[PDB]
Amino acid sequence: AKHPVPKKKTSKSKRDMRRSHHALTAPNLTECPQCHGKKLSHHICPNCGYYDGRQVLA
Amino acid sequence: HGKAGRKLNRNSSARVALARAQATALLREGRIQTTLTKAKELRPFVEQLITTAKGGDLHSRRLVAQDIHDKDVVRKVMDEVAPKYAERPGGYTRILRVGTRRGDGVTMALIEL
Amino acid sequence: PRAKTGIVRRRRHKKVLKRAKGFWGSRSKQYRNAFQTLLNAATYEYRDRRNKKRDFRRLWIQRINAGARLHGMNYSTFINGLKRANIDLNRKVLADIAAREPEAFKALVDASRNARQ
Amino acid sequence: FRNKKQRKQQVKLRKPGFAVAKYVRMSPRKVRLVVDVIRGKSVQDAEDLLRFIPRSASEPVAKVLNSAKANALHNDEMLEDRLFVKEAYVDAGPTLKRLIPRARGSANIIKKRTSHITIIVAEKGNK
RNA sequence: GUAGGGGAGCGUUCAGUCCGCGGAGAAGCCAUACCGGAAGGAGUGGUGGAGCCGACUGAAGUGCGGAUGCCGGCAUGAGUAACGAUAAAAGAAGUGAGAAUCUUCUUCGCCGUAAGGACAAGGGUUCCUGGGGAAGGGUCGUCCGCCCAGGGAAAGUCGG
RNA sequence: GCGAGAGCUAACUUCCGUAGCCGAGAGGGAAACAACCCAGACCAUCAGCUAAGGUCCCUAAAUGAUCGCUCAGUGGUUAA
RNA sequence: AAAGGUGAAAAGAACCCCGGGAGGGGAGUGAAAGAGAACCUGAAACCGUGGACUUACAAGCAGUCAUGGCACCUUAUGCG
RNA sequence: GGUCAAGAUAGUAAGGGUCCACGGUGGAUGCCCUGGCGCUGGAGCCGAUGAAGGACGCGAUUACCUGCGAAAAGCCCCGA
Ligand SMILES: CC[C@H]1OC(=O)[C@H](C)[C@@H](OC(=O)N2CCC[C@@H]2c2cccnc2)[C@H](C)[C@@H](O[C@@H]2O[C@H](C)C[C@H](N(C)C)[C@H]2O)[C@](C)(OC)C[C@@H](C)C(=O)[C@H](C)[C@H]2NC(=O)O[C@@]21C
Ligand SMILES: [Mg+2]
Ligand SMILES: [Mg+2]
Repeated sequence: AKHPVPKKKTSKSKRDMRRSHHALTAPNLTECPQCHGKKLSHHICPNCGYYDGRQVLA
Repeated sequence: HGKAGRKLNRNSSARVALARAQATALLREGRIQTTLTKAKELRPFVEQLITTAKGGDLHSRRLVAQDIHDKDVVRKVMDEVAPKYAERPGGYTRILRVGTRRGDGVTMALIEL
Repeated sequence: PRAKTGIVRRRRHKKVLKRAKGFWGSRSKQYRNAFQTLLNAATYEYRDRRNKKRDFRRLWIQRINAGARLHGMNYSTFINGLKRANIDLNRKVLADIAAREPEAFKALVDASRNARQ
Repeated sequence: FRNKKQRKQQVKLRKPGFAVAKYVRMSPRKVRLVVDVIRGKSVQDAEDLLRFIPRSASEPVAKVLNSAKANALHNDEMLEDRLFVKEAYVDAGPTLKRLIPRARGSANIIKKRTSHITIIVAEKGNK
């Protein structure tokens, strides 16, 4: 058949313990020096399209 | 280990096709939006292309034609762009990071000259 | 007429599943395992009733020879003294005296020493 | 008080700052990951975090949060710069069961799990 | 005290009889620290929203943890293996709530005794247009062979 | 266990005789341990006495009394 | 094969708000919407959010008995 | 009060556990009947005047069922 197979159901406890590292880390959001919508460090502000001057359209 | 120093993600032929492909795009358009990595690999190949063109002689032209298979882009690079870069000690390529895509979730970037 | 289980089983099941309190995992949630656990709990229940009675006397004796030895004696000897002083038939209570009333415990040590030597 | 019959005519049941996205074609655990970063955060932070979390559950979640906001303001009089995600949770909707073919003749079932994404806005108030 | 024999009873549906209860809240469900020697039984509260308890007597499709038992729902493995030929893909422009994936332009690459083209069998409207965007599409779709409506198929000589 | 055959006066062996236990027997002891040793559980108690077994600490109870033995850790791996 | 059930009556929710939609929140109808068209009740497995007491020197058929700590007070204050 | 030493002890929860509250899932249970089963009795052959059973139709709009049959969800006569 399907050669190595689990021997016993993994308990609600054991299953959950394994998920103690699955939690997403929230982005470190910065506020744009211009358009004043929040942005990602080292990226162009989505809203105004600025990164010192304006690079992207809108 | 692997202390080499280059970067592919396809087969020999393809790595060269992509390089030349995007190099023609940037040189023709002046600014292209692509994947970050893809853009990173492009930066030196295109930067090296400008230096060849910065020769001005037929050989320098013919050398560019080995990578740029567009009759017009080769003229744009030879006669227009390379001369404008005359006193720039190499460096005209800048990469800005735009931000994550929907499908693959890939972080996009801009590359302009 | 037909006479389906309806209500009888679920009630039978909820009774068991409520004896299952601080029962770990499936032992408190699924009937078959909750019930199964209880069979073994029954063994422990009936046994621990007559066991506590050995358990306590043990604790009782331990406190006695502790105090008996505080006044240069021991349980073996002390008890024989109280036995030899037929008058003395504390047995039950005797541990609390050692633990709470040291003045009183000493008196009984001194009486036990007499009835002996 | 009176009795139940009366109460039902007297007090008619409100859901302040509550909004639910029901039967969302996405797996609960997958959706919970996003919702988990939004819990307890100020409705404005919530709106912003969502725009930058690269998971596809971000869109549906965001949509509930804006609905909960609207509801808090319009239907409940509540004041905005006081708003926050009091509660948020994902419950499972009905599973869409589909049959996938496998090697040597056998078949399997793919579970296409759905979600009930509910978020509850409240006014903070330090005092 | 096992097989086994003997005794006394608890509970379920239906029935005949009597006593009743119920929209000022029946059954069922949910909680509980109360009662009985046990099966069990009651009080209070919560839900429900139209039927029902008690007593005697009668009859049974009358009591489940097991049967690799049957039907159904839901877990575990686990956010794991995989996403179906190693013939590539790139940028621009467009559309749209939304675009790696839809349209268009310029390139690139794979087949080319085929991976092109014409029948036959077989399938049945899949064809074309305009719309759609649940589900199907191994991802995503604004798109499709999917969904909706309208249209399209023409023989004295070709097959019968 | 005792009394025999078979078997190597082997087997947690086999086949009889005979008693007891387990089978269907809980409790104490024998570390653990159906059978050995003690003892046959109607229920309750935060009372008492004893059996076999024990009384340095783990672990309940004399690191008890007297006259001796062994010095090999014998005790706590068998013979010519 | 499996599949039954709004409400007494469709009075089947005009209008508003977030959303492309789906879905919801209101307003209104109704005794009730704790009946809203995935429409009687709505067990259990199973998946969650919140609170109490807790757990990062531990060897485990997961209980059982005993004691201490914390919490609570609607058959319920010596009783749990 | 402060420095040094010697001890002892608390709190942290990435995540888990038990209990409680509130939910989601699911469709048991109760109530219901629009559907079945049995027994009792009645009734008991249809067709070349074309059956049983069907195909294709018939609608302003018609996929499905019903009824019908180019006189086509119906035509004529009698009765209620
Ligand atoms: C390739 C997949 C194919 O397996 C095989 O063919 C291998 C080779 C075969 O090996 C074999 O049959 N053999 C024959 C001897 C060599 C090879 C073998 C045996 C053991 C291990 N590995 C290989 C088995 C291992 C064999 O089992 C073996 O049977 C033996 C009778 C006893 C073994 N025991 C002791 C463990 C057992 O494993 C059986 C009988 O199959 C055919 C197992 C049964 C369950 C079976 O039918 C599967 C559904 C089988 N059919 C299918 O479509 O898929 C399977 C899994
Ligand atoms: Mg079973
Ligand atoms: Mg000898």
